[PDB]
Amino acid sequence: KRPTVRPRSDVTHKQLSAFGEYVAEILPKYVQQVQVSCLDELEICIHPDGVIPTLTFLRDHTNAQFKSLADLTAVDVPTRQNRFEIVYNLLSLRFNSRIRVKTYADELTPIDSIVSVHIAANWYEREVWDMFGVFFFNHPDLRRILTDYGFEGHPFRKDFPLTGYVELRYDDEVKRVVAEPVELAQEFRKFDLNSPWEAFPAYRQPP
Amino acid sequence: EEMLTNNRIWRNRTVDIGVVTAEDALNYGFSGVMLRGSGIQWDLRKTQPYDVYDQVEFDVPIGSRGDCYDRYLCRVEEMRQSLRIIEQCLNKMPPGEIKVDDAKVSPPKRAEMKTSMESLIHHFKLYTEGYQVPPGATYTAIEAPKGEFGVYLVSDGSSRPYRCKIKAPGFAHLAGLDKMSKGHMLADVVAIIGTQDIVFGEIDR
Amino acid sequence: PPPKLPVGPSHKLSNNYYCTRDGRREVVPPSIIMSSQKEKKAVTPAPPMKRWELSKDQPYL
Amino acid sequence: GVVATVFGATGFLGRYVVNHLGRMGSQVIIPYRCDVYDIMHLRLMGDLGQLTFLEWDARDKDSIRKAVQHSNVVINLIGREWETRNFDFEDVFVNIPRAIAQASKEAGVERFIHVSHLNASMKSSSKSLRSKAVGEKEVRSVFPEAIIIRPSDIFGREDRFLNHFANYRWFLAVPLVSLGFKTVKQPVYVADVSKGIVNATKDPDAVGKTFAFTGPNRYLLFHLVKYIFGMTHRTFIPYPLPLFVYSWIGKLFGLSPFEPWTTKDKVERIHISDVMPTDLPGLEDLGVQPTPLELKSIEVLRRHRTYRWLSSEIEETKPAKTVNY
Amino acid sequence: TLDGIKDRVLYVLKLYDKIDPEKLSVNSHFMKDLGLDSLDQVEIIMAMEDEFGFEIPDIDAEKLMCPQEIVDYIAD
Amino acid sequence: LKKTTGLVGLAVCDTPHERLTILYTKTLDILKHFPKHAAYRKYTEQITNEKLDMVKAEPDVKKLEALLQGGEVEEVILQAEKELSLARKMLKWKPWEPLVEEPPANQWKWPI
Amino acid sequence: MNLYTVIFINILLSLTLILVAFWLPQMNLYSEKANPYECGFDPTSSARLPFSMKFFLVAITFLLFDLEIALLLPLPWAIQTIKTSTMMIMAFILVTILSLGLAYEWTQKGLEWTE
Amino acid sequence: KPIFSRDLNEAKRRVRELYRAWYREVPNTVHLMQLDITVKQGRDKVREMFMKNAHVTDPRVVDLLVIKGKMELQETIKVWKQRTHVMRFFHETETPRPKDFLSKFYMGH
Amino acid sequence: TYKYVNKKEQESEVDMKSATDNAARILMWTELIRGLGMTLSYLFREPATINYPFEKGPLSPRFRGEHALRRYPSGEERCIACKLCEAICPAQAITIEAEPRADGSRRTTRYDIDMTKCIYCGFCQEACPVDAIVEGPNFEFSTETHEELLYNKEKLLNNGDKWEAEIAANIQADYLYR
Amino acid sequence: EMVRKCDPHIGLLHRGTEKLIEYKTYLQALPYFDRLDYVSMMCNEQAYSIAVEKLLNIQPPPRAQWIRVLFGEITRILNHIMAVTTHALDIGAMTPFFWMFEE
Ligand SMILES: NC(=O)C1=CN([C@@H]2O[C@H](COP(=O)(O)OP(=O)(O)OC[C@H]3O[C@@H](n4cnc5c(N)ncnc54)[C@H](OP(=O)(O)O)[C@@H]3O)[C@@H](O)[C@H]2O)C=CC1
Ligand code: SF4
Ligand code: SF4
Repeated sequence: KRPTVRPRSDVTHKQLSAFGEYVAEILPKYVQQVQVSCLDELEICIHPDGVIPTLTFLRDHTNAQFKSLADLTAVDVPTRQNRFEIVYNLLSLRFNSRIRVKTYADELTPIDSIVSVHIAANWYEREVWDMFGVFFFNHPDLRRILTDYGFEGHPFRKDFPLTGYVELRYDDEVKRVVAEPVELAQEFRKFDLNSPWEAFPAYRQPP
Repeated sequence: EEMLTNNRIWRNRTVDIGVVTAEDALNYGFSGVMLRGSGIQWDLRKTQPYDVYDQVEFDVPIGSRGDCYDRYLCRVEEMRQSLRIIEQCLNKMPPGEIKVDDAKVSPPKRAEMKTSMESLIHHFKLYTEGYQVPPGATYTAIEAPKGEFGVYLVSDGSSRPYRCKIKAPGFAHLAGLDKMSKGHMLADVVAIIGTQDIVFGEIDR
Repeated sequence: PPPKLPVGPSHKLSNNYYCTRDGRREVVPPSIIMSSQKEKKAVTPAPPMKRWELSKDQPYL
Repeated sequence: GVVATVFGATGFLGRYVVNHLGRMGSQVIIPYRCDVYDIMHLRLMGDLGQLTFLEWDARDKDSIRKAVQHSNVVINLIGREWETRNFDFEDVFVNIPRAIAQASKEAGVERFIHVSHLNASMKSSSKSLRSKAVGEKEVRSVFPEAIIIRPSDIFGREDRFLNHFANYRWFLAVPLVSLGFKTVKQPVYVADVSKGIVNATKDPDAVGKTFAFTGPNRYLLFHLVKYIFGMTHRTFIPYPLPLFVYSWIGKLFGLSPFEPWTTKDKVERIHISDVMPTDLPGLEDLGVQPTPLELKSIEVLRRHRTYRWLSSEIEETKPAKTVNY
Repeated sequence: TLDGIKDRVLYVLKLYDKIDPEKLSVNSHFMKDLGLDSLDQVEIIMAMEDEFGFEIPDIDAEKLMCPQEIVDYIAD
Repeated sequence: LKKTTGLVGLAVCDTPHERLTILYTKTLDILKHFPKHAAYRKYTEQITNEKLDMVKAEPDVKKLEALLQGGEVEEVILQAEKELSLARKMLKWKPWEPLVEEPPANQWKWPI
Repeated sequence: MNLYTVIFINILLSLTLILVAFWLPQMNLYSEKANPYECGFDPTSSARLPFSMKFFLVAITFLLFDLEIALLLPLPWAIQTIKTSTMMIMAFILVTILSLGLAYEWTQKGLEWTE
Repeated sequence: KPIFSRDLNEAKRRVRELYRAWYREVPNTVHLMQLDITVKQGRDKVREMFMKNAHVTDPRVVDLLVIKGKMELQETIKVWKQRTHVMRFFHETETPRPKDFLSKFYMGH
Repeated sequence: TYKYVNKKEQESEVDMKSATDNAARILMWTELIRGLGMTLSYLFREPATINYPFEKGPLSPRFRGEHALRRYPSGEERCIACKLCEAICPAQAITIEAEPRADGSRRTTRYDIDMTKCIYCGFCQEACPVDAIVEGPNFEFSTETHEELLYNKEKLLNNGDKWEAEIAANIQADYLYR
Repeated sequence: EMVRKCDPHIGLLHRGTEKLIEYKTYLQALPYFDRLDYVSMMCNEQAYSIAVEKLLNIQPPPRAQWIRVLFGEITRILNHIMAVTTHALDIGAMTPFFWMFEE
């Protein structure tokens, strides 16, 4: 049809909408929203209390064998009341399909670890805790994973400075690698590349 | 293959080392050769094809014992299947352009940039501010050589990505190293590390 | 030898308005199937995956 | 805005001086004669363009002028504990300091900082100390506002003091003159001395004065060596030995073509007792709080122990007895 | 031997350095009198455990505010 | 009798039909304890009844697998066990109840 | 004498090599260099801790087999005897006894390493 | 809502247990890692770090602090954290800046 | 479609000949001798190693090497202080300050590239509208000091003058693909 | 020599790529994906390109897609060479490494 536009199919969209209604009506106690994007990606937004029940169902149920935990992520949206949005991306090999499950958490409102459901989360949850500060209940071994051993802070938070507060160098006087406040020969340049004109009228938030 | 496949020393040093069952692989989140050497029939190139992979013929190797030896055979066979795909690519290469003819997304040819006002403006803006991506979120996965390489990308409508989580196939594999090393010696652990196929650039990000 | 590379589909001198071939402007927000702000037969996320076929090129290695 | 030329950087105290200058952020010029390999440890002590290494020779005065060309401060740490075949104590502690001072005066350096020794006296039994007194006089003659620093014994990781004493284990027993008694030592910490020099590079009141950098406590040589051997859990077998025999042993050890383990002058200075402050300013004038030997002896002496005693706490050793003379 | 218990307790309370030896007494509240803090009293309890070779749970330990209380507890 | 399943760690069952009937019957029996309007009860009963009817109709194992569309009969047995355990867990979770709590005002608004 | 001389010369050559190796190079000593090695991170425990042996049974079997070699080594002189029948019977019996011991350990799983 | 402790008293019990654990571990840490400090200095540092958070009043924040302190305690118990990582608690490379207005005026702004 | 890399073939193929062949394989080390034969075959082949200093590997016209700033044939410098190079540099290695030259021309007064910060990607030379900044074919510009790897405008211009013939040839060969 | 427990410690090559990418444009962030998995560079950047194309709702031309598949397969051969012949090297077989790194 149009060479430079992605070809879209409605069969997948209709199947995903049907399954979204299916899951929503099977778990009314936890499901707070359901949506299928124009990319055809079913997305179920749940209450944080329903994480373990939802994942156990989506893994064990015959009509939803989402047995592979492809991803466990957190997105930081500072404005909203609950800063962190926890995203589980799951794959069902029996039905050759993918689903996404979302919940929310705050710096002081932990989430239930799903290591019982999926063991793949054992390290993804550790990474989320290390980089965002989201705590997880009933985790076998929750601790830092990616950051330095004595590192203080949660880098992936948007309020964290890009270059942090500390840096390392070797100090001959003490014969060690010492941590000191960061000083840069040239500071990071934050180019303002935002135009005044809106590019997409379809995403115009009402005034 | 003449050097390694049938060598009794290699067979003793790899066979039955780090055996992983299909269910444990799925539940630990293994992908690619780690799944396929344990009997699971999965391969994104076949099941969720991307680009023109649906236009080429190849066979997905499958293991039976789920050990280091089966995974090594799987990789050696995947190399041959990649040759098989490469032949078809070399023979079917179509003629045409190479980047989407949409100067609001891909930069225009320099010859046009040096002649046309619209192309010059679009080149300037593409290499200064970049193209804006409409708001949304996607998860895209491919059968990368090490497994399923994924990207969960969140765009806030601007020209800079809001979030970009990288699903490195080795991150889930290295987590199962403790499981696979049970009942094995230090030399066996060394053998196990190679089969997982780990580059730490993707693991650490 | 020197190359002479071709042109893309949208190098027409006419009937080539960008509003027709614009891709980014056709993206629409996700469809809200169910929201808390506002007998049927059991279904699956997609038809069950077909079983694979043993290769004819060389089934056993 | 300080540009400082350190003339003895490639040494025990020069490295600390350069390190502290680099931390202060002042440009540093290191004139060296050693091999390029010997300055790699200084190489990383400063950010880009902060440190400038240039080759020099004491004989060639053009090199000295080049080194002191664009410098506001000139620190002179030149020295040596033995008389080289080409350079002796007179040259090392008088001729070279005088030449450096005169070149600095001619160039127009604002500050000149010369390091001598606490017991530097014209009547000292030690050749090195007697030469150091003359060097002080000549430096203050050719650069009348030159600051003079007179450290006591300096102890650190790369020192020739605590290491020197702990190395007596290779000779079974420790020979001492008068069995250590009748000899008072006041060792100072190398970091404290370096901080003092760097601070004097800018302290407005320091110009033209003479300082005496001495540690907080004074020990009898016997108790100090006993403490050293207690820290390096070794068997301390002290015994007396008259100074003439000690000087003969030093003469023997000073015949090596390389770096002598000990020397006549070295034993003389080991056994000459340190003086008292006596109205000289001291470190606290420049703002350095002297660090006691008890805190920093472990980091110097832990490498002289055997496996059995390698992981022993600082508090497992009885502190020495400090005199009040 | 309650007298021996009370002597060991006083020995440890005097070997502790934050307190004031002369003002230290068998009747001197750690918080109200001597001036000790919560953490200080925790260290005091740990020192008593060291001396008596005996453990103490936190629930029981939070109340041992005075040496007489300590010795009464050691009576156990 | 199958010499092997294709999957490592999954043994071949010699009584596939009997085992499948056992597990499906157990799932139906446990679902009998769910509230009548539980959508999970309704849908799981549908699925289990369909699969049990297929098992009853088909004696041959290969054609039974073809009908079941679940890979190997051993995989179908595994999925039946998983469904039974999930039903047991759901009977305590009680997810049919009304939404536990609504989100804040704009918790799912994107782009923000 | 011709053997003591050569052995002493070898010992002296090795000792001279050691002396040169230690007293020729320029040496710079500090604790960071002289510390033990472990892939760049400090060891978490001493190397003198017990280090379990999973082939202890095979070691104590090797002792007995070494004594069996001791018993078998005089065979070159033994075969020079006029009682060749007795010597053969004894050699065969000894070797078969050794084989039976090895086979019994093998079957009882003594040659397998402990886990 | 409670992360662990219902109230500040339970949170304080957890904090005091953590202080006991760190106080107990300091000697073993010094001995094993061959630090050039004294047990007195190590325990003083533990107290200083505990008191640096004495202003907190929220039980949830106290629970987070205790969890992260327990993590550091595990990291130190095990020798995952090396001597270079532990000696950073002492900041023996920092030259303190003054709080005097005139001193600040002289140096910088 | 799939294939079995290692699938059991049979567990009952018993004849004397097969048993004896397997015994000979085990006791005579047949595959080990085969591997030895492969290595022996490799010994007698011409080694692929090249005499590097006097014999270098191939390089395409697109090879991204040390940066350089070019001049027009008339000796004028192409750089016109666009700062597209600076804006696009992903690693922020470029730093430019420009002033209106005495001619009234738009020219740069300083143009510094931190070659220890550059990822050698070519975005600068593909975003430069006048082919001013290029990556020549030089891959041998290691130094003994860090500061030597902070290139300034004079260094870049000297590199351009030095490699002008080769840079021009590479651009001539490759520009039609651009 | 039996392994009773394994504790992998990573993060010794965590440079903060995900946070850095937030400060770049999509084109400026493309090269990070070459460096992610430094043995399958083109596969990584192809994954990133497919994600960005999905969000942009554009389709790369057929010749571009065929080139991408061809080089994805070349990259897979490269990566499998590295994997097989470094597994062999760690086991103790050295010569496959030298034979295959020519290719
Ligand atoms: N216990 C102590 O360490 C005490 C030291 N001092 C004084 O502090 C100063 C520093 O001595 P320290 O550095 O501690 O011990 P060093 O012996 O290490 O000082 C030697 C310095 O002098 C340089 N030097 C020696 N001879 C020559 C020469 N002929 N020409 C040029 N440079 C030369 C050396 O350079 P290279 O080594 O590269 O030749 C080195 O930089 C000396 O004056 C010393 O007396 C004061 C009190 C006690
Ligand atoms: S390098 Fe190129 S784009 Fe940048 S200022 Fe110079 S001419 Fe313009
Ligand atoms: S090659 Fe890339 S990283 Fe290097 S200076 Fe040019 S744009 Fe910057």
